[PDB]
Amino acid sequence: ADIIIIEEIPEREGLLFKHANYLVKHLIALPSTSPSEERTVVRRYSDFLWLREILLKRYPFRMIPELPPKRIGSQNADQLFLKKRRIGLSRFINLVMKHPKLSNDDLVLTFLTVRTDLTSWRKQATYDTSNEFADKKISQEFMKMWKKEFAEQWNQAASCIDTSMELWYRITLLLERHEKRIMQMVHERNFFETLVDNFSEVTPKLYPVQQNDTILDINNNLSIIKKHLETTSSICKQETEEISGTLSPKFKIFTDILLSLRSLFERYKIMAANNVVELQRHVELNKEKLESMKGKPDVSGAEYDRIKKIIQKDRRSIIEQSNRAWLIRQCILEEFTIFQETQFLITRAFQDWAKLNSNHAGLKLNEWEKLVT
Amino acid sequence: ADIIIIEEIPEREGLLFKHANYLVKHLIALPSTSPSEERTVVRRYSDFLWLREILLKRYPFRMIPELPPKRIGSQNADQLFLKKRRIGLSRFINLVMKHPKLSNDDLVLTFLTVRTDLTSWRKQATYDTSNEFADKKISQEFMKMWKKEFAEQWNQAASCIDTSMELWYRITLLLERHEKRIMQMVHERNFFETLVDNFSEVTPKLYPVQQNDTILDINNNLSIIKKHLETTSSICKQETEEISGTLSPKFKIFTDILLSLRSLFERYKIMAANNVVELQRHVELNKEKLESMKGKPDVSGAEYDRIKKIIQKDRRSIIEQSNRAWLIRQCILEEFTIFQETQFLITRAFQDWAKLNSNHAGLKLNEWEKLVT
Amino acid sequence: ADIIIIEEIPEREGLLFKHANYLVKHLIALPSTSPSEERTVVRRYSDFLWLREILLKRYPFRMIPELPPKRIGSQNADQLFLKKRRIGLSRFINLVMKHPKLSNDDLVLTFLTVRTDLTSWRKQATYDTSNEFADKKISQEFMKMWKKEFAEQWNQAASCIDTSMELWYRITLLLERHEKRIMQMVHERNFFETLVDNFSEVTPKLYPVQQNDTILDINNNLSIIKKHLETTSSICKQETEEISGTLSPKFKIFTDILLSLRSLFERYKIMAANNVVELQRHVELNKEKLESMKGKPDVSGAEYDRIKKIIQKDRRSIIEQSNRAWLIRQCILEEFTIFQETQFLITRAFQDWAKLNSNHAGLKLNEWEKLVT
Amino acid sequence: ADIIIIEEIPEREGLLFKHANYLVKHLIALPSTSPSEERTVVRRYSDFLWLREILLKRYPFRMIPELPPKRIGSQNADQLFLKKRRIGLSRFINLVMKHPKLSNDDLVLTFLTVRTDLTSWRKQATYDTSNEFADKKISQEFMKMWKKEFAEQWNQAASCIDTSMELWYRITLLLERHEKRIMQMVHERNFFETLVDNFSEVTPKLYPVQQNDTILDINNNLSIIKKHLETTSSICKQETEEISGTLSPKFKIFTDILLSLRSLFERYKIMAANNVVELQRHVELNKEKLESMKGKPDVSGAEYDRIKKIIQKDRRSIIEQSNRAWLIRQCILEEFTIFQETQFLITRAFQDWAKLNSNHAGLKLNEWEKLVT
Repeated sequence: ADIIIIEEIPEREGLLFKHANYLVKHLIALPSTSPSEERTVVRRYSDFLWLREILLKRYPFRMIPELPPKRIGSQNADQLFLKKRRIGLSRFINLVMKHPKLSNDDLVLTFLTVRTDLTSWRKQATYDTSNEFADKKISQEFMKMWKKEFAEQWNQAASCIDTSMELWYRITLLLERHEKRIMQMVHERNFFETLVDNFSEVTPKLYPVQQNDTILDINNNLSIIKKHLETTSSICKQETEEISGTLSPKFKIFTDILLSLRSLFERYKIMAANNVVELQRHVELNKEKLESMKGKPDVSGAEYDRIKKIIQKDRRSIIEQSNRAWLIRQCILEEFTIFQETQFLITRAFQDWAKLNSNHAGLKLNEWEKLVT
Repeated sequence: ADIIIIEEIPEREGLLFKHANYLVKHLIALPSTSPSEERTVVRRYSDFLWLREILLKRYPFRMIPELPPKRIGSQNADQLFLKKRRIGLSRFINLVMKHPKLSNDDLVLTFLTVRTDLTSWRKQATYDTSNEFADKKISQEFMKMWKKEFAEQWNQAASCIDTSMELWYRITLLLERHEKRIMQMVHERNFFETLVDNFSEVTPKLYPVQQNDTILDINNNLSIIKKHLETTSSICKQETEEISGTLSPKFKIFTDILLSLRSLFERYKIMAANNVVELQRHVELNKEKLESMKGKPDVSGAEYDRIKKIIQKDRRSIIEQSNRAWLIRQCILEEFTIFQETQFLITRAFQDWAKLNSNHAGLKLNEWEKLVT
Repeated sequence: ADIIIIEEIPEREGLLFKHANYLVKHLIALPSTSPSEERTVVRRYSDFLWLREILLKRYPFRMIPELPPKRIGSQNADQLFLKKRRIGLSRFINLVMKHPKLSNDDLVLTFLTVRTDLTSWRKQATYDTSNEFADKKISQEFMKMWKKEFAEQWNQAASCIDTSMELWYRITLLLERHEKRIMQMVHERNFFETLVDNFSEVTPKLYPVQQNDTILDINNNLSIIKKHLETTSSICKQETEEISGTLSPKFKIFTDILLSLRSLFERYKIMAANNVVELQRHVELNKEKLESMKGKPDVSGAEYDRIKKIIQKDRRSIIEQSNRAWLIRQCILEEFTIFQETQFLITRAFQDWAKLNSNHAGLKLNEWEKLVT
Repeated sequence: ADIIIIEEIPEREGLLFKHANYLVKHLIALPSTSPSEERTVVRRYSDFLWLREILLKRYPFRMIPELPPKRIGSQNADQLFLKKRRIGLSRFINLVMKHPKLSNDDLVLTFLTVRTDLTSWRKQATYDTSNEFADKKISQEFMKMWKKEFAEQWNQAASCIDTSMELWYRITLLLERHEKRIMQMVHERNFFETLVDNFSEVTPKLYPVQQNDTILDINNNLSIIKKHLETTSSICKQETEEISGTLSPKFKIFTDILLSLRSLFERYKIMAANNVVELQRHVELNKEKLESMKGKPDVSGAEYDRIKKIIQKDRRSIIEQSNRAWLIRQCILEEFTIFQETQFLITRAFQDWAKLNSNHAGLKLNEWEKLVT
């Protein structure tokens, strides 16, 4: 559902700043709600915050996109830190969409197909039906690879992701810098046009006309050149806006899925820390229960009942933690899936990069050789 | 005589700074001294100062190139303000050479063909033989155009030259700026290569290999891209050094002949100010001598002899100033000649500009399309 | 235990980069290990990583300082991104120390008092004794304020902390910028000294001495001024290094405790999400068990035993989750404590700021008025 | 006659640019025209160009101020390159005024006391009465010092002036840079005020009020600090505008008299080049006339009359050139006078510099120590 979020509209512009109302333009192919012709919904940045928090509460250990930068920032006045917000926002929701469990979620579509305001929804909020997977499900192969190799597998990814996140950030930064470079270049290029026009006009005043005529030939060649520079600068700017504005998402989506897996491994490490403590209790109880086999020799109902309660609560504990451990690792793999899709995504990124650079260079070469005449 | 001045050598480098000894490499076609195979002479920046001052003293109202910036500047320590000095110096002397009267001058060739030091020359300095043209020469048409149109003609050039000097300076400045731009670009391009190499290396650590192999395909594509960027940056730098270093003189020579005509019109205005005062005396004496025709009625030998001395000295004065006025205007025209050569020089400048930009763009397009594969 | 970590030493410097060995200089007042005279221990950045991870595993919902930026960064070659690492590292450990539970922890002191390498420690790692607080402890007032006002209380802090984190970051950024400003200023100030010396030396060459002597008075006044500028620039640089280098931590510590509470509320929200799901199960089971009171009318041992297992496991569940909920909120308050210490810390920050600015301005005023003479 | 030229007015502002009409505000103490109460005259930049050219034509080898930068520049659109023009213009005319011969000139006062337009003046232009000093005047000591020491004296100044011109230019540049520095500083200072206000407002939201009250004390201290920064930034800006705007001329006047003596030595070298050629003819005729003393032995009226004409015209030539040589050197000295006034001018410059820096530092110290409370 490649949906677009453009024409963000707060209450009308002034000194102040308000939290814009974003038109969620449901360009729809997913049949959760049957694919509409189009059905816009007005929703806010606060609405998308509610959205993400609810996603986080319902679906743990699943891919989750970033947020747009904060609205309670120091000074978020001008339109830049709102345009970035809308482009990011589009990327964020649409990323939610390509992801499987979210595209199938109930919460998302209700967030999509709704015409009233947030409060009426709050009446039927009722996310109590939408919470943690407490159900035991039988893995076909209860031992596929979840610790034989996958443990070290994503243990290595845990660090490689921060490394590669810095890397890819620097890379798309470099592309943005190339773009601002070329925009400065077209600036001074039009300045150059101004100069060559003034120079054409001050060639006769400096080079006699009524005596020599070739000057007219040459300061008409310079008119050829001012027109060349006009066209060259225009197509520079065209490359800037079209090419780079539509190239940047092709890069940024990788960054966002990367830091989404960052968030994921953070949540995972700090919650599977519970299984860490539980395995430490595993060894602790192994030890205390092997020392327990003194036969319980003294006739003591107190010791009997106390350590019976101990072992029984610990037994239901170990079974529930094993249930939870497998139920976690499975979702880890479910996320590894679309991460291996991001794999091919980097391919798409670099190939589009080279292609559009080639288009730009081709037009520029054609312009140059055209000028040489 | 396209002579080159490279390998400027002061006493050896240290904290201090000395006035380098410039190897004047007489790549010679002018037969003043018969065209040598090559004959280097060691000469200093001070030597070229002596040169220019002597030229100025001997030949007034003739094209004269600039000097290199000052050696008694505030801080002229590092090699930049000496390399600019040597390139400028080459331009300055070689410009002296293409100019007719200088190429025919005696002073210049002696400055060229000499093997001793400056002092022995100072012994035979003897520039008393080389001074102002005091001789009357008969203009064929004593009225060609020297005031009917040429007066206003170069009166207009007097201002157009400062205008066009600023213009052309800005233009060649813009080219230098384009060059420094592209050098910064190749800087960050090699940084980009570093990044993509690190990214290739952290793709497997983040994208499983023993499971998925396509990652090897893609991070070998990125090796293709790092090699592309290596070649692209190398040829960027090649364009920088070769193209722009050998393009800049093609521009700067126009600037130097322009400010040479600037110097010329300065000297001319401030010395023909003498003819200005002389024409004011012309009208003053016209008036006083028409009032003089009272017949000199009183019998007075004092008044007779005094106003006779007046009229006779004023008569030799008016004839000598007319001699000088025509003898000046003629040299004005002699300079207008090579200025009308600079006319075609701007043509050469812009055409070479476009051509070498086209070469660069062509190589870059070939690199891009080669990469797309 | 205001301990210092200076003279970070990797294997010797070269092209490469290694993970320095940090001398933990136990300037000790805490008697966990009795206050030593001093006892340095060599430990690495990797060692401090092991440290922090272990802290995180053992003590949840407690103040925890940041890490230094990553060692697997893109290009961390030069010494800047290692000096920042050592200053940060000192701040990080020493912050661990002022915090109560950490200062009392067993893990930390062993990390401190140890002379062998990390591996021998790994033999006696034995952090199984050091894990999650599973014990029930009786809050004196089991209802102090943990939801009547404290819920909204830190709910508001949840957002105010990101706001104030941006703010305080900008503020200490501004101070660093002021410092770099003044360093650039002392740069051009010494350039100014160079200029005025050259100007003194070229005053006589331009202002006749053998005629006029007052020039000696004035170019000795300028010697007074060059000496003034020498002293002024020196004390500028002194203010830079001393004042700002020792002022910056006074600011940064607030930023680090702020983002420590950031990390805390992150962990807390995403783990108390478990209590969120548990309270949703609370309402769900309230509902299903009120619907359950059909008397269990049909004679069915299956339904009887199944819903008996349901209610019993849910009952032990609700008691364990209430135990955990209170056991969490208590640690929340324990952290609120030192946060209310950071309160006065901002006071210390601003007062030291103003004071050292005043010292600098005072010295500068004294220098100026001293110069006026 | 410290006259001021403010409220430059072209035809009203638009896209275009016109040559403003400058109100010459005759704050008059010189009685050439008796000191008026005040008498404004409207005059243009073109009018001042006519002025300077006329001065140059009438008075050679006398101090002459610069022009304002060119009006036919490439792009002189915005008001900066007109405000600099008006400040420069004021400096230029007022410098003309402090100079003796100009203050006594007839041309200047007519340029001052005039109410019609430039054309009516052009009717009575009549500068034929105002031209070169052709009169012989008897130097009391015909040998004061004009070559015994003054020759080398200003020969040395010829180069020292370009050196010191670069120096003093760099110096006043450095002051302008200090000013722009402090303006950027007050910019970020007011940004800092914005930050500390937002920080005060987000201290309670982050630091509990209903529990802890000291936060009110501290975020009222920060109100003290925001007011401090308000006042500090305001007085920073006051120092900027008042101090530096009124300090800069105190520096620039030295630069302008310096490059005025630059122009002077240029004119002098290139016109006394005539006396150079005349002294070369002096030695040439000494030689040819000593060789002439063959007695004129052959009976030849042709040779007799020809070399008699030679010697007689050369004799009147040598007497007229000696007249001119002394008449030049005298004006050289007349200019050396006010140059030795510029001597004390540099004193005034540096002393005012130090004083106003001291005022600024004093106010800033008072503000700081006031804040410490």
